[PDB]
Amino acid sequence: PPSRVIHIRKLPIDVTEGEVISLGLPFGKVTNLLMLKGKNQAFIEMNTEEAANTMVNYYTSVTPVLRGQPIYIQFSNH
Amino acid sequence: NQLRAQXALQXVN
Ligand SMILES: [N]
Repeated sequence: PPSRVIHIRKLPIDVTEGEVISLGLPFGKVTNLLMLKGKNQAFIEMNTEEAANTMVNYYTSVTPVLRGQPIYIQFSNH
Repeated sequence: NQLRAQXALQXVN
């Protein structure tokens, strides 16, 4: 189901907090963030689930890329 | 830490 928080995998090794935040900015306010640099993943929480919808939809047509490397994004169990 | 999240969250917000 669509949820506020979006799980993110295959992130670069030195990926800055800033960069993961700048992923959902085009679609709304980012309210919270947990990075797992140990598994190269992160979580990102948006104000509205509806922003998290426009998120995944867009990044299903446009590759979600952080500095030349693409990443894999998906909804979560929030 | 949760430190660097929040400061960077705040910069934007
Ligand atoms: N902000």
